[PDB]
Amino acid sequence: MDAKARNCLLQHREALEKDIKTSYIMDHMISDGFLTISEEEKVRNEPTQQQRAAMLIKMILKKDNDSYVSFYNALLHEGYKDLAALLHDGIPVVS
Amino acid sequence: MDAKARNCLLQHREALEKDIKTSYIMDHMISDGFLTISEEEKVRNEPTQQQRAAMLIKMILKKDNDSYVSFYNALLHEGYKDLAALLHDGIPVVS
Amino acid sequence: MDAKARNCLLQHREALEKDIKTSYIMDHMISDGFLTISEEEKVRNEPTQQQRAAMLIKMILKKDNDSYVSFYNALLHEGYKDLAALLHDGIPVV
Amino acid sequence: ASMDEADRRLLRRCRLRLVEELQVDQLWDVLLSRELFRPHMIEDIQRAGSGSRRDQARQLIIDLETRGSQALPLFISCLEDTGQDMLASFLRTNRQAAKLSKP
Amino acid sequence: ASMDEADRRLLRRCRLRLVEELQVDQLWDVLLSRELFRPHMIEDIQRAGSGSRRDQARQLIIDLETRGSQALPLFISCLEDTGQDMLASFLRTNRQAAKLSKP
Amino acid sequence: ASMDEADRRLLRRCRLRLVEELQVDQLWDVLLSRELFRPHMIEDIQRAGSGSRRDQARQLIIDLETRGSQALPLFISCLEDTGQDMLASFLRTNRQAAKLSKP
Repeated sequence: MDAKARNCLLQHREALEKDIKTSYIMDHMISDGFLTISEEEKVRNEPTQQQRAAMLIKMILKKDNDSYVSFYNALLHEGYKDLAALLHDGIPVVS
Repeated sequence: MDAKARNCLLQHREALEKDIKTSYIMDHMISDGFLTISEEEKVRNEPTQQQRAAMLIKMILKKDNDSYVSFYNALLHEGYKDLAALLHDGIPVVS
Repeated sequence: MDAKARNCLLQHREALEKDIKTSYIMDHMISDGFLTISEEEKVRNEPTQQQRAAMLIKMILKKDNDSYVSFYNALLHEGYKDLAALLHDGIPVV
Repeated sequence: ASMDEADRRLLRRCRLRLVEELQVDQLWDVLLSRELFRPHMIEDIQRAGSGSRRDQARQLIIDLETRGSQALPLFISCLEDTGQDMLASFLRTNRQAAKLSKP
Repeated sequence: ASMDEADRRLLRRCRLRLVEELQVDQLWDVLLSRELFRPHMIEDIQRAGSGSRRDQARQLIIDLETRGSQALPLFISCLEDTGQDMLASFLRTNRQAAKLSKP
Repeated sequence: ASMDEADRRLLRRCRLRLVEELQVDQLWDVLLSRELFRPHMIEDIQRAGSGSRRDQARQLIIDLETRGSQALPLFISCLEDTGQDMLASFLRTNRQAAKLSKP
């Protein structure tokens, strides 16, 4: 994705990894279409929560803009209002 | 194993690897006695369903016809009916 | 290492190779001192259990008497009573 | 004949709606009697996650992809059997829609 | 005096039966109190695979082969201690049938 | 900025007790805060062996040998502020005794 967005995610990485429950978010992103069954497997294949979060973000970093937006919308639909707000500035300008 | 069988198995290797779960199949193949504890351990060490299936088939390709048939019936008993149908045409007949 | 010490090792290398779990043994052998992190790494990096066992044994053979003793003691501490007994009549006194 | 890409894609797309609406409370027996899984597999799908309905449903539709070509409509039939006519009709009409459009 | 190949063959041929019927729940304590395994070995076996009864059982009868000559009879005794009489009777019947049949 | 041979000797001499009694659950965050391990290395510690707390501990005390001459005090402190008091006291005592014993 755009370097700006990547920078935003990296700017709030530790902030995300402490609060995010991967299950619901990954449900959303899979529904949107920016997360495969394999990737979901290798994320869910982690024993603790923070590890799953870490892996998930680590994967999103390699993806594109629409992935970032899907992730933001996931955060926003699942009650993570302030984290979504944290990612709001990094949302790629549309065209 | 025979050329026809080996060719069949290769020709359907990826179709197999996308679906099958080694945990289920290997029990049957262990019971039949065409799969060893060591080989089972080598498969189980793999970090993915796909990779485990791949290692399993890699093991089986270096084996005889009986091992192929064991793998086939293992698929059959565990509900993998379609894949069994796929491997069926290349089953070494008895004269 | 010694005469019938190592000869006893070769006498029953099959059972040892196909039974023991190097993970549990190497901890004792490390804590006793007759094994190193490098050798432990060399053994830990093997695909199968029996290969780890075989590597470990290969390394044991090159070592000396007190190493044999510590190997015995590891086997005994970990509950490999049969194998330990099978190794008993091969302990030097040097 | 493994499950075609249209079906897997259809399961992944409405994954949310499935892990939300799907009642698994009665599904198991029908899943067994229509030969989608075997008992120990059902045990696995039930133990998955925390054991909540959502986690169970999720693991179910995740594992469903591996059960062959006709695994999806068979599944739909199960939904029809447990009185989930609504969700079933949704999935069925959407699959029928998907099949009638290509490339 | 390692575990003989007849016993190993026995544990392998009846793998399905074991992993299907075995009740590992009350079995752990008994396994320890007969010194078949050290405690950490038990806790290692308990977390094998998904942690399901089936997986635990599998790893149990796999690692059992390394415990010595009388590992199998001891294990059967464990099965009898926990009240799993059908399975234990099966194992004794086939072990005796096997060792009397040789050659 | 390289660990002494004596400290290595200590981490190997008490390899068993460490592997037995180390609690690595609340340890990660402090380990990263106290800057004892790099995140890459911790990431490898967690994934060593089978994920078993045992072998995680093993790989931890193995990787501890490549963290300088201040590794043991910092680690012991990490033990302290995570409520692992007795282990800390044991390591501290044995270490000081080891220092004092060699002229």
